[PDB]
Amino acid sequence: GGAAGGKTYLGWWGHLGGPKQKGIITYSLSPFQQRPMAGFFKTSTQNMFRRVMTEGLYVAIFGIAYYIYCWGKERNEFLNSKHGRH
Amino acid sequence: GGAAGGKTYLGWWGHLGGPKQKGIITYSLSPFQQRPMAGFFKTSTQNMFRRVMTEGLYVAIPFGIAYYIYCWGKERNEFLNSKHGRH
Amino acid sequence: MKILKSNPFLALANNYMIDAPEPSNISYFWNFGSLLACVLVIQIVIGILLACFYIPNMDLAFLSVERIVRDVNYGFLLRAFHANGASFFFIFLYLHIGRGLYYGSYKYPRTMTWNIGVIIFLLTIITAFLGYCLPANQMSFWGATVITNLLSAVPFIGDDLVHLLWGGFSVSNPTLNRFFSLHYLMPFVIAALSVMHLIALHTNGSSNPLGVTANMDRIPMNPYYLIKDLITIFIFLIGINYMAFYNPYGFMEPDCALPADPLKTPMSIVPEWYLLPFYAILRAIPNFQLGVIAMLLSILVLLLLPLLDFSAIRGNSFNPFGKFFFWTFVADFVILAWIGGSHPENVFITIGAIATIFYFSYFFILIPVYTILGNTLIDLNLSSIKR
Amino acid sequence: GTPKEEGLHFIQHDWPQSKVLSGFDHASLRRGFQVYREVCSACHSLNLIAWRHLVGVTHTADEAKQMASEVEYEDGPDDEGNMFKRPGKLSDFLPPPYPNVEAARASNNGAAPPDLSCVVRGRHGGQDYIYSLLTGYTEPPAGVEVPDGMNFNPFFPGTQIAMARPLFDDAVEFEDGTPATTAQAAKDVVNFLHWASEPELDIRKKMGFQVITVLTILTALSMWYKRFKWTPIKNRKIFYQRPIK
Amino acid sequence: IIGNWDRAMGASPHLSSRLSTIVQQHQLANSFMSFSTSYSDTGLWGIYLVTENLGRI
Amino acid sequence: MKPVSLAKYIQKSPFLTKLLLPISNAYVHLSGYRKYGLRYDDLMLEENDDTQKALSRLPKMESYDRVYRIRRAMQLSIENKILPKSEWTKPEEDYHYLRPVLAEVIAERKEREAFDALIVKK
Amino acid sequence: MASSTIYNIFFRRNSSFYATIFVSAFFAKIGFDVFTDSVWKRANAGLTWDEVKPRFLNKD
Ligand SMILES: COC1=C(OC)C(=O)C(C/C=C(/C)CC/C=C(\C)CC/C=C(\C)CC/C=C(\C)CC/C=C(\C)CC/C=C(\C)CC/C=C(/C)CC/C=C(\C)CC/C=C(\C)CCC=C(C)C)=C(C)C1=O
Ligand SMILES: CCCCCCCCCCCCCCCC(=O)OC[C@H](COP(=O)([O-])OCC[N+](C)(C)C)OC(=O)CCCCCCCCCCCCCCC
Ligand SMILES: CCCCCCCCCCCCCCCC(=O)OC[C@H](COP(=O)([O-])OCC[N+](C)(C)C)OC(=O)CCCCCCCCCCCCCCC
Ligand SMILES: CCCCCCCCCCCCCCCC(=O)OC[C@H](COP(=O)(O)OCCN)OC(=O)CCCCCCCCCCCCCCC
Ligand code: HEC
Ligand code: HEM
Ligand code: HEM
Repeated sequence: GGAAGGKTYLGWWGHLGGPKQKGIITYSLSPFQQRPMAGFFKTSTQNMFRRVMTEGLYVAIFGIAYYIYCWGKERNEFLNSKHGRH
Repeated sequence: GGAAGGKTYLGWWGHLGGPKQKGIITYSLSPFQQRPMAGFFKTSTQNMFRRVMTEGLYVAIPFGIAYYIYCWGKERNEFLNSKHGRH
Repeated sequence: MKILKSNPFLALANNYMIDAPEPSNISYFWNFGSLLACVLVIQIVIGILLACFYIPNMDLAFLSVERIVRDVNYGFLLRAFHANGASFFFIFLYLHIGRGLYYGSYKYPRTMTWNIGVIIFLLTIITAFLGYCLPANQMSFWGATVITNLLSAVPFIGDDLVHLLWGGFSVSNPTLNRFFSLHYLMPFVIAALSVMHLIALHTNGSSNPLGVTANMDRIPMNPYYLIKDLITIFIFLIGINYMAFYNPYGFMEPDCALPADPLKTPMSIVPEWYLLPFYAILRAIPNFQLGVIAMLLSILVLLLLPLLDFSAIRGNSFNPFGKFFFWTFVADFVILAWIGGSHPENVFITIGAIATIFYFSYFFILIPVYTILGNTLIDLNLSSIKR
Repeated sequence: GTPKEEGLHFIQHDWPQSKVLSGFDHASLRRGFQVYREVCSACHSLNLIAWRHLVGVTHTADEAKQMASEVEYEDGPDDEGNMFKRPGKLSDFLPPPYPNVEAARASNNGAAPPDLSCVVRGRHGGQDYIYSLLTGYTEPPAGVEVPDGMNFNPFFPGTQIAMARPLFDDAVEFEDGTPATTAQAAKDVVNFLHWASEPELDIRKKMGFQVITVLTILTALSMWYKRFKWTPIKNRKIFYQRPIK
Repeated sequence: IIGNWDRAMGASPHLSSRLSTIVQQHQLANSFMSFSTSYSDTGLWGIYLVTENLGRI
Repeated sequence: MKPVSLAKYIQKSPFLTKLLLPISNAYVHLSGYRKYGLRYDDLMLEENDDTQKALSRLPKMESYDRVYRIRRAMQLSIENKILPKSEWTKPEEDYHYLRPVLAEVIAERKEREAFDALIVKK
Repeated sequence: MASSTIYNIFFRRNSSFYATIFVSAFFAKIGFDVFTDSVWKRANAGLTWDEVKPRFLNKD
């Protein structure tokens, strides 16, 4: 109608631009039949434990930053004293 | 894209949504070969004269009546609040 | 055909808010854009309301603000909400930039969106300064005097630009008038650029944490992602209401409740907290022109990212080096902010210089090297598996 | 820099306004207002608190009107110009003790007594710093000296403040009969100054509680509904039947 | 009431069911039929649609 | 432009390969895409002409298997879980099913990248 | 009876749904006002102006 646009990667429903699919079966259930908050605490606890175990060290070693903060603050306070100017 | 737009009456180039045409030959020249300011004064004068003689009274009557009542109203309103008007 | 797909304006609404394919596994870090839009709307409304009681002049701005605080009906809510929302804006902006940086969203085909976002960030930073310089307290006066003097670093027409911006020879009535006039206009330009941001993004869609194509599985935005954003909205509301009703002057320094005395120089001349790292970068270099050049580059370097990532993978989900170095850079950023906030003492100068060096090294040396190393290691291990 | 030029750190206290739900102790507010009027209004200025700001907080309408009728103000031109005087009203600010900054500087050596309307919020420390400043006038230590007109106070930045010890024992006689000492009067006047800084504390703290409660309930409900609606996606089953040619 | 429809029907445009009217007017689908399969203590009640106008399902 | 991995340079010296093999094994274990069952070649970007052409020159079974793998990975990522320790991608199945086709396409494109620059030396 | 009547009355048409929402909001506002007023009044015991009036006013 309007014009033929450029080359994109989304299209719309039907022609989404994906590859040809074959032999895929998908099931589900109505939201009014499933019980919400079922298998929540167990799954959440297990996932949190796994995430803490695996990506923990990538963040923990905020480790030297706090130490350099503390050392810098302490040394700066010490140098601004009576015995620091000797 | 898609998005399945609605229905209009314009379209675009190539498919303008008009009836099918047939046997309509059209000729035109180049702007660098033709001459501007050629026959402008004569055609413009004739068109202006024809338009004045044709439309004419359509504008002449209401504006004239409005101006007449404007002048009469101003004159009468000036007279009435004067000395002799109130009496 | 239904009405929502036929009428022009309803189709415009539907194509962006109701029916729009999205990746089906985007995490909770994809909601910050809606929070940004809500905060911007709140700022626009609150500023429009506040402009009805503010007189932009040297001898009346502070008294007008005080009258707003203690005489206008529910004026404390207005002022506290404006200030706290302006503070939260930069927090959400930093989180948005972090999300865009961690998952490698600057790569094609979303470079134009990245550039538009960078421009929006610069405009927002400029808008923040004029907004905070309006009350004409001690820090506003002195910080404006210091910052607007940086325009003298340009070669030729050096102090002429400063005089033109000041509208005189010092911070006085005309510059406050200029700042109030400009602070009203910039948010509308920001909104227009946000519309451009969204229209540029919509042509290709959002990414996903995995980093692979999401064309195989998609769900419409209307029922699912319009309810996943409500939790974030309510959480942001509960965060901002506590600040507005129990600690309104939270991020606010003690020196911001006094009249602007042009004779007593304060002990420390610092800007608001969200602009501290750039101030530290500026103060790190002993030279003057180099300081402003580095300050500009610290924000302009985000445009060089797409041509600096030599990685076959798109993101840091499956990049062991990237996960480490990203948090290292975040810690360095926090250290830079802390150093910029405090006094320019003995050891702090060295710490700030080292932090600035690391900040400018991370974008220019570390990224290509570790991307190349990861690619090489993975390729070598895969090649040496059959034999 | 050096702590001598930075001032010793203030002392932390506990006040009724610090609690999450508590507001202001109004008897202390009235005592502090009396102390300010009778000991402070000679040199400092509070030209941001009107007489009508006190009715309902520390005084009633009749008491406030009677108190305000004593002072005198200028009341514009009349007939053939001229500048006359009138008795005070219920909508006038507290009378400043000095006309302009120059007179204030001239009277008190060369120091300008700062305005006290927003001094609690404009100092690093809050109520604690002011209270520790008022009750911190000690004899100078060994090796230090004080020039004439300069007093020693460690809490003041630089340990030299040009303000002679303002509060002394039994300076005021409180209406309720509280034994007026330096510490009690200092605490009461600090409370009154803090009220003068932010006079809307009670209402703000009152509405904040209800807002927080409503927001918490809404947040919990929103989380539950999000958990409910997203079920047909988080609980899918995908089976791959291999497409044998 | 719901009725059946098919594009090959001789009198497809003139059927007196609104669904048939809309589907034929907009060429939405090829055909559809209604069924009320019943059992001893249960049953089904629905429709069966076949189409090739992909994108307007 | 494009990834510039230099494994070919390293493989010339067997000393470096023998030294670096354990580090590469540890790095590939640490990257952790096998926990989702994906192959390494599913993570490369497909948004240019070369990759979009290469994906059209794959055998049908390979394309269907890739579609299933990506769908399963997305479904796993929706609910924040990983495959059990028995269904992880084994090293035997982690081969290069996309590199040769992309290399062929790039070679064809590079082939043309020369006739236009042709000059006559006389 | 049971839970069918509740659906039939309130959550059957959109109009009844909205009317119930608005009436419930109108009453919930008053309920929360009363609750917060009671909580605030019990929070401040002996440190309000109306409470401390008989310690200053009467002895004029
Ligand atoms: C698929 O992926 C994507 C998603 O992600 C996954 C998405 O999420 C989204 C979808 C969601 C978004 C993020 C999109 C939204 C974001 C934007 C488009 C950002 C742009 C934001 C704006 C343009 C802000 C606009 C705000 C404005 C205009 C503020 C103005 C407010 C008012 C006019 C009303 C308030 C009243 C005020 C301030 C005046 C004071 C109040 C009074 C009562 C006094 C005034 C009274 C009068 C003057 C009386 C006379 C009035 C008249 C007659 C005039 C009319 C009335 C007026 C007041 C004008 C998209 C697109 C997507 O791609
Ligand atoms: C005050 C702020 C909110 C003010 C109110 C804000 C909400 C305003 C209405 C919501 C937004 C407008 C509706 C948008 C969707 C729509 O168009 O519905 C119209 C439907 C028919 O739409 P359809 O499903 O596409 O079917 C027609 C398809 N044909 C046959 C044409 C091919 O036809 C219908 O059945 C209903 C038609 C009603 C049209 C809107 C009327 C305006 C609202 C009247 C007031 C309602 C009461 C309000 C009480 C609060
Ligand atoms: C400019 C006018 C504003 C706009 C003011 C009017 C617009 C309200 C904003 C939210 C709009 C949400 C639209 C959701 C679609 C919808 O309208 O469906 C109605 C739903 C229930 O729909 P249902 O889940 O499908 O169940 C109905 C079952 N039937 C009866 C059909 C058999 O029922 C609901 O959605 C109830 C939602 C809450 C309605 C109470 C009013 C609260 C919003 C007004 C006050 C807050 C305003 C916030 C503004 C930022
Ligand atoms: C801060 C203020 C925010 C608004 C305040 C809360 C508004 C009311 C929320 C309480 C009721 C929610 C409806 C329950 C579900 C329902 O009933 O309908 C379900 C509909 C989907 O329709 P469906 O057909 O699939 O439903 C199934 C069959 N009927 O989901 C919704 O509509 C979600 C409503 C949330 C409103 C939008 C929130 C997100 C805002 C994004 C901001 C984007 C930028 C904006 C820039 C200005
Ligand atoms: C005894 C009469 C009296 C005089 C004279 C007086 N004040 Fe002050 N005074 C203050 C506060 C608070 C400051 C601010 C100190 C600072 O800025 O560090 C101050 C500071 C001053 C200063 C400025 C000192 C400087 O170095 O700038 C002067 C001058 C001054 N007061 C004069 C609270 C009080 C209080 C308590 C209500 C009373 C009573 C008081 N003052 C009574 C008096
Ligand atoms: C992104 C948008 C905006 C941002 C980031 C912003 C930021 C700020 C900031 C930080 C202040 C300082 C307040 C303080 O220090 O107490 C301020 C003040 C002010 N702003 Fe905005 N603002 C925005 C939009 C607007 C708009 C749209 C208007 C007018 C329509 C406006 C009008 C004002 C006024 C009048 C003040 C002075 C009032 C005061 O300081 O109390 N602002 N702004
Ligand atoms: C008012 C300011 C802004 C608004 C309203 C806005 C709006 C949005 C929204 C709603 C999204 C979708 C959520 C998401 O994908 O994360 C988005 C995505 C994005 N934004 Fe912003 N944004 C703003 C600021 C910025 C800034 C400052 C930057 C960069 C410096 C930026 C860069 C991006 C990028 C790259 C994406 C795509 C992320 C992806 O597709 O994975 N935006 N923008």
